[PDB]
Amino acid sequence: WKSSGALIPAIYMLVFLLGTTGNGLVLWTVFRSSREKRRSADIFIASLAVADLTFVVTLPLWATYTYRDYDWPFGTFFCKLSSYLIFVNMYASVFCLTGLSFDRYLAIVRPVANARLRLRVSGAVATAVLWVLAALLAMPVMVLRTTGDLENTTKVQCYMDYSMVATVSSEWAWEVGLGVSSTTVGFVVPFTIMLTCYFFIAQTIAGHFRKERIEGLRKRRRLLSIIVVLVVTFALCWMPYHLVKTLYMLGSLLHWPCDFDLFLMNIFPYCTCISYVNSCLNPFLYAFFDPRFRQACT
Amino acid sequence: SSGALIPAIYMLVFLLGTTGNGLVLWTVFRSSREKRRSADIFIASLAVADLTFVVTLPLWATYTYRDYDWPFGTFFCKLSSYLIFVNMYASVFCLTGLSFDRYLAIVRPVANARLRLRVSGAVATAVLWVLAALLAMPVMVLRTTGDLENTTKVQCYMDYSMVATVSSEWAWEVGLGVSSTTVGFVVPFTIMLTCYFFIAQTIAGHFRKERIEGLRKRRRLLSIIVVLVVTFALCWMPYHLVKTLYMLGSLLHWPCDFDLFLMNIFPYCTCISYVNSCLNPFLYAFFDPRFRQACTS
Amino acid sequence: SNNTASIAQARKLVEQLKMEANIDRIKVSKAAADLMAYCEAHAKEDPLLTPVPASENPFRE
Amino acid sequence: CTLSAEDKAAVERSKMIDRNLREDGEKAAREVKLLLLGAGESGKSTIVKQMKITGIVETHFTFKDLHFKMFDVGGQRSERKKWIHCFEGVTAIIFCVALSDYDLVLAEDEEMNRMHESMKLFDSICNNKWFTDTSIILFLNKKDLFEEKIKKSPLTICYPEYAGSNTYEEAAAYIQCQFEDLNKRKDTKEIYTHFTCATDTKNVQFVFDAVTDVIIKNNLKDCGLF
Amino acid sequence: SELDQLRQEAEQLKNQIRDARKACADATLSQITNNIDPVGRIQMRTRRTLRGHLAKIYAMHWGTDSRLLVSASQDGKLIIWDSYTTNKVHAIPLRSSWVMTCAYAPSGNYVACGGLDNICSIYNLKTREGNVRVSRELAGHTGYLSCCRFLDDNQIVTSSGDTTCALWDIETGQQTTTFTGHTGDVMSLSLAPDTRLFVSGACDASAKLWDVREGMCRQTFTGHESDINAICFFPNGNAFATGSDDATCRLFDLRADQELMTYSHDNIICGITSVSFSKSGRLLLAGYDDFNCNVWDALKADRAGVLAGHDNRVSCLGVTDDGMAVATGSWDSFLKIWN
Amino acid sequence: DVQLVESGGGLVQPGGSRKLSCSASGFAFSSFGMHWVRQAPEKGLEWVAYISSGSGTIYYADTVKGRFTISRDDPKNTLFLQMTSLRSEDTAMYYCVRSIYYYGSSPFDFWGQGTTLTVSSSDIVMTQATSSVPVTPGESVSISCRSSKSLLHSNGNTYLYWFLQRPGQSPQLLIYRMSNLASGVPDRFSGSGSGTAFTLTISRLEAEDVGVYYCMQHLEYPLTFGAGTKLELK
Ligand SMILES: COc1cccc(OC)c1-n1c(NS(=O)(=O)[C@@H](C)[C@H](O)c2ncc(C)cn2)nnc1-c1cccc(C)n1
Ligand SMILES: COc1cccc(OC)c1-n1c(NS(=O)(=O)[C@@H](C)[C@H](O)c2ncc(C)cn2)nnc1-c1cccc(C)n1
Repeated sequence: WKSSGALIPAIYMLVFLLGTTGNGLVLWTVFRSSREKRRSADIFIASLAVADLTFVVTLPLWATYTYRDYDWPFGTFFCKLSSYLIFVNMYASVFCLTGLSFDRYLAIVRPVANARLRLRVSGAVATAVLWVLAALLAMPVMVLRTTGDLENTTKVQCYMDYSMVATVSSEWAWEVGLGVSSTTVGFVVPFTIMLTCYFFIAQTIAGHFRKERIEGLRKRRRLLSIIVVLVVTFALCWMPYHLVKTLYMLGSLLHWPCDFDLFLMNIFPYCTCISYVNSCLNPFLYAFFDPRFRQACT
Repeated sequence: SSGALIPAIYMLVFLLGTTGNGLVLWTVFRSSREKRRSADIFIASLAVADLTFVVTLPLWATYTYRDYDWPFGTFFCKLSSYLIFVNMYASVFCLTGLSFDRYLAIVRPVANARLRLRVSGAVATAVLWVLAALLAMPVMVLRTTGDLENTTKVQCYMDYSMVATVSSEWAWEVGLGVSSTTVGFVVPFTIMLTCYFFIAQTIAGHFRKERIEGLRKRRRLLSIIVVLVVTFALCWMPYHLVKTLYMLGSLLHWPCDFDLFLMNIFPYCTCISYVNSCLNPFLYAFFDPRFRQACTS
Repeated sequence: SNNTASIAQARKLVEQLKMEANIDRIKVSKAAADLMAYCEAHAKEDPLLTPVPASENPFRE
Repeated sequence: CTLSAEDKAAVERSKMIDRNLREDGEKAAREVKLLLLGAGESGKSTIVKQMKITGIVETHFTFKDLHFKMFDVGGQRSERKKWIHCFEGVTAIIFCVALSDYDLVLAEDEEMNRMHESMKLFDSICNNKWFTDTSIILFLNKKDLFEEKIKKSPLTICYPEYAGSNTYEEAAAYIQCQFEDLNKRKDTKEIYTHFTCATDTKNVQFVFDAVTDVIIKNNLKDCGLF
Repeated sequence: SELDQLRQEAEQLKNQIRDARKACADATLSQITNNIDPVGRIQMRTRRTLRGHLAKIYAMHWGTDSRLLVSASQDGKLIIWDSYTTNKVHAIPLRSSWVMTCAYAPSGNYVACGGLDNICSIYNLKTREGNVRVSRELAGHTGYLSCCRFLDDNQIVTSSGDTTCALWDIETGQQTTTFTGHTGDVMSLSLAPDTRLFVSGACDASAKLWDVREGMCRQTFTGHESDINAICFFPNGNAFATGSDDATCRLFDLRADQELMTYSHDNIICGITSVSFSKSGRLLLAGYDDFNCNVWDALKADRAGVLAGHDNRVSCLGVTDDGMAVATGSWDSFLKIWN
Repeated sequence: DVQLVESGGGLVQPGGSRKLSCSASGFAFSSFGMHWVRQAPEKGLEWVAYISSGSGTIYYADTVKGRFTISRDDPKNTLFLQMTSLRSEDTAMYYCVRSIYYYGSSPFDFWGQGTTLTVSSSDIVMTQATSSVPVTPGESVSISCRSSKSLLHSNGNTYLYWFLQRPGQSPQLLIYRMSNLASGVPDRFSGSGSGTAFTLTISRLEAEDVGVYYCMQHLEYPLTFGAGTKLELK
C-alpha cells in the first residue's frame, strides 16, 4: 500500500526539466567549439551528455503514467522503445564514467612511460565498443516487454511478460537470474575498476605534491576534494537502486515476514528517482568544473 | 485495393527520404562553418524540414494497414498531424525564400542594395519558422481523436466543435481549408514563377552577344530552371487541385460519382506529394555546382 | 683600418652598377608578346588546363 | 587481386618498412626534449658540462629512469625569425643569465649594459607566438663573483629605482623579480628561477624536479581535472 | 670625403639605371592581354594521399620521370615514395633530425638532404650491398642550408644562410666558385633549363641573376616589401616568378629587366611559401599558410580555382615534367597528389 | 664482396636425411629474399624453394611439396634447407641465389658456388627450340626462346630473364626484363622481343660467350626454366 502516489510525478517532471536544460547547455557548448579544441577526453564528455539526455527525454511518459493510477494509453510499441532507451542509457552512462576513469589513470599514473597504450583506448573505437556492449546488454528488455491488461479493471499496464520463456516452474528463476546478471555487470565490475583506478591516481597525486610548497597545498586540496566528491556522488546515487533490487530478488527466498516487504515496494519509486542525481549533476561536475567550459559560457 | 497498395508507397518513401535527406543533412552538418554560405543557411532548413516531414510516416502507415484504427493515443496523433502540416508549410516557404535569394544574388545589387544582412538572415529564417509554426495551430487544436460509429475503429480526425453550431459546421471547415491552400500555395507559386522568370530574362539579356563556349553552358543552365519549376508544379500542384475541387463541391453540387472519384484518388496525391522531398537530395547533389557557377557569373 | 676597409666595400659595390647600366634593353611589348606566343603555341600539350581521357591519366585509371 | 608476383613482393617491403618506422617513432616519442637559449656567450657553457657528469650541438644524458636530449643553438649568426619555428613541441626552455653581467662594457656599444640586452632577449622568447605553453627555467649562474662585487659598487649603476640596502639576499630578490614580471600570459606558463652555482651537482636534480612537474601538470590539464 | 662622394656617385648611378628602365616600357602587359579570354575555372581533386611520416614535412622534389619523389621531415627520415602505387621504395635514417631541403639527381642515382647542421649530405642509392650509404659530407657554410639543387652527378649548387651561394664538386669536397653579393640570407633558388644561369631570392627583398661559369651577378631586381621565400622559372628561360611575405607574387622579365603583373588580392593578408609554374607557363600555383593553394593565371592577373584539403600550412609544392600532377606537403604529416 | 658459399654434401641412401647451409658475407642479408635452384648431371635447371624477407611468404615446388623444408636465421647470417625423405632423382648441385624486389630492382643478381649430392644405386613451359649452334668467332648470332602464355601484364612490363653459364661455373644475369641490361655486363647483348616470341642478339662474339644460355619467366610462381642452348666455338 502507498500514500503519496500523487507526489511521484512532480519530482519526475522537475528532474525532466533540469536534466534537459542542464545537458542541452553542455551539448551545445561541446558542439560549438569541438573543432578548435580537439581535446583528448572530450569524446567521453560528449557521449555522457547524449546518454543523459536520452535517459531523461523519455520520462514524462512514465510521469503521466503514474498520475492516472496505471493506465498508460500510449500503445505497445512505445513502452518497448521507452524501456529500451532507459536501460541502454543507464548502462551507457556507467560505462562512460568508468572509461573516463581509466583514461585519466593511464594519463596521470605514467606521464610518458607508456603513452603508447593510449592510441588503442582513447580512440573512438573504444566508444564504439562501449555502445555496442550497451545495446546488447539491454536487448532482453526489448524482447521481453509487452504491454497488456490484467486484474480485469479496465486499466492497461506495461509489465515484463515471462510466459514467453519461463515455464510454469521457472518464472521466478528466470526473473532472479536476469536481475542479478543486470546488477553485477551494471554496478560491481564498473565500480571496482573506478575505485582502483582512482585510488592509484590519488596515491600519485598525493605523493608527488607532498613536498612543502607555498601554494602546493592549495592545489592539493582542490584535486583531492574533487576526486573524493566524484567517487562519493557515484556511490550515493547508484547504490540504493541496486541495493533494493538485489535485496528484494534475494530475500524472496528468505520470505521476509511483512514489514520489510511492504517497505521495499513503498520506497522503490524514490529509489528510481534518486538515481537521477548523477544525471542532473554530471553537467556541473564534468563540464562546469572544466575552466574551458566556463570560459565558453562567459 | 488501395488499403493494401498505399502503405507500401509510404514505407518506400520513408526509407528513401530518410536515407537521402540524412545524407545531405550529414554533409552540410559535418562541414565547417567557414564553408557555409547563405544558400547553405537555407538548404539546411530545407533538409531538416524534409527529415521531420518524413519521419512521422510509419505511424501513419500502420494506421492504414490496420484499416484505419489508431491505437497510439490522444497525444501522438495531435503531435504527428501538427508535424506533418507545419513541415509542409516550412518546406514550401524554404524553397520560395531560396528562390528569392537566388534572384537577389545575380542582378539586384547593381540596381540597388537594400536588405538586412545575412548575419541577421539567421533571425530571418527564425521569422520563417515562427510564422510557419503559428500558421498551423488549428490543426493542433482541433485534431482530437475518438471513436466514430460503433465499429471498434478509432481514427483521429478534425472535430469542429469549438464552434459547436450545427448551422456553422461547414463554414469553419471550408474556411480553414481555403486559408491553408491560399497562404500555402497561391502566394509562393506565383512569386516563384516571377523570381524564376527574371532569371530567364537576365540569362537572355546578359548574354545576347555571340560567344564561342558560353551559349552551350547557357543551354545546360536554362534546362535546369524549367525542369525545376515544372517539377515543383507536378510535385505540389495536384493535391491542391483535388482539395479545391472538393471544397468548392459545396457551390457546384457535383454528382456522387464525382465525389467517389475525389475520395478514391485523395490518398494518391498525398502519396505523390513527397516526390519533391524525396528528390531534393539527388536533385541538389547533381545541380549544386551548376547553380553556384551561374550565381558567381 | 675601418676607413681603409669601408672604401673597399664602397668601390666594389659601385663598380657593379656600371656593368648593370651597360645592358641593352628591349621594349616590354615584345616581351609580353613573346610570353603570350609561347603559351598559345604550347597550349595543346599541357595536361593540366585541358584534361585528357581517363585512359591517359595514370593516377585516375 | 590483379597484381603480379613482383607487386606482391613490393607491397611486402612497404609493410615491413612501415612497421619499422612506427617502432622507431614510438621509441623516440618517449624522450624529453629541451632547448638552451644562452643569451650570452659567457654563462651557458658551464651547465652543459655539469649536466653531462658548427651549428646545432646535441647532448644525451640520463637520470632516474628518464632520457633527456638537449639542443644548443649558440653559434648560428642568422636571423632567428626564420628557423625558430622548428622548436614547437619542446617541453621546456632552459635559459641562462649572468649576475656579473651587469657593469660590463658590451664590447660593441659602450652605451648599453649587458643585463639590458639580456632582458630584451628574454622578452623576445617569453612573448613569442610559438612559445605560449612552453615553460622556462632560469639558471642565474655566477653568484660567486656577485657576493664579492656587490660591496664595491651598488646596483644603482645598472638600475635607477632603488634596490634597497646592498646585501646578497635583497639584490638577488630584486634581479629575480625584474625577470619574473616580464611574462604577459601569466596564466599559461610558469618560471622556476633557480640560483645555481659552480658546484654541488644539484643543478641536474633541479631540472628533473622541474620537468617532472611540468609533464604532470600538462597531463592534468590535458585530461579533465585541472 | 672620398667616401661621401662615392655614395653620391652610387646614388647618381641608381637614378641613371631607373632612367632606362622607365624609358623602355611602352604599354603594360595587362594592356596587351585584353584580347584573350578567361582560361576557365579549374577544379582538380586529390587522387592519392600517402601517410607515413610522424612530424612536419619541409621539402619535396619530384624525380626526372614523374613517378618517384622524395620527402624530408623533421624526424630523421627521408622516404622515397612511388606515386603510382603509393608504396615506399626506401627509408633513410638521418644523422641530424633538423632538416630543411631535399633534392633528387636528374639521372636517378643520388639524393641530397641538409638542414640546420650546416652540412649537405649526398646519399648513394644503387649499390651492390643493398643499403643506402652516405657518399660525401660537404662542409664550408657558416649558416643553415636553404635549398640545394643538382646540375649533373658531379656538381651541386647550395644556397646558404649567411649571404652566400656556392658551387661544389662532389668527389673532392672542395668548393669551386662562390657567389657573394647579397645583403641578407638566401631562401630559395631555381635553375634555368639551359643550365648556365640561376636565380636566388634573399630576405632583403631582392632577386639576382648569376652566371654559373663566370661567377658574376649580371642583373638584380627589386620591388617587394619583405623577404622572398620562393622562386621558379618559366618553362621558357626568360621569366621567373617570386613569392614573398607581403602576400603578393610578381613576374619579372630578363630581357627587359622590368617588372610585370602583380598577382595580389585584397582579402589575402598572409605570406606565401612556395611557387611553381605548369607546362607552357599558363598557370602559377602558389602555396599559402592560410591552409590553401591558389591558382593564378600567368597571362591575366585573374584568379582561378583553389585547392583546400589541408589542416595545417603548406610547405612545398612541385609539378612534374609530363604535367599530369602537382604535389603539396603540409606541416600535418600528410602529403597529397593532385591531378 | 658479395661472396656466398654453401656446405654439406656426400652420399645418403634412400630415406636418409641431410642438411645444407649457406653463409653470406657482407651484403645486408636481412633485406634480401633467397631462393634455391638445382641442376641434374647434364640437364637444365629447376626451382626448389624460396623464402622472403621477414620470413613471411614461403613457397615450394611441386615435386618437393612434402619432403623439403626451408628456414632462415636473420642474425648469424646463414640459410638452411632440410630434406627428410630422399629419392633417387635428387642427385644435383644446389646453387643458392639472392633477390631484392622493388620498383627498379634487379632480381637474381648473385649466385652461389654450389654443392653436390649423390644418393645411391598450369606451368608455363618454355621451349628454346634449338639445342646447339655451330657459332664462329667474330660474327653476330642470335638465340630464340618462346612460351605458352603471353608474359606481358597489365602493368606494362614483361618478365623474361636471360642467363649465361660457362663450363664449370655458376650462372650470371644478363638482361632481366627484356631490353634492360644488368650491371657490369658489356653493351653487346640486346633484349628485342615482344608478346610471346623473344630473342637475344649479340654483336660480336668474343671467346667468353661460349657456354649455355637459359631463359626464365617470373609471372606465375611455379617458375619454369627452359632447356639449354649451347654455343659451340667453331
Ligand atoms: C524501466 O521502466 C520503469 C518504468 C516505470 C517505473 C519503473 O520503476 C521501477 C521502471 N523501472 C523498472 N521496473 S521493474 O524492475 O520491472 C520493477 C517494477 C520490479 O517489479 C521490482 N523491482 C524491485 C522491487 C523491490 C520490486 N519490484 N526497473 N528500472 C526502472 C527505471 C525507471 C526509470 C529510471 C531508471 C534508472 N530505472
Ligand atoms: C495530415 O494527415 C493525413 C494522414 C494520411 C493521409 C492524408 O491525406 C492527405 C492526411 N492529410 C489530411 N487529412 S484531412 O484533411 O483530415 C481529410 C480527411 C479531409 O477531410 C479531406 N480532404 C480532401 C477531400 C477531397 C476530402 N476530405 N490533410 N492533409 C494531409 C497531408 C498528409 C501528408 C502530407 C500532406 C502535404 N498533407
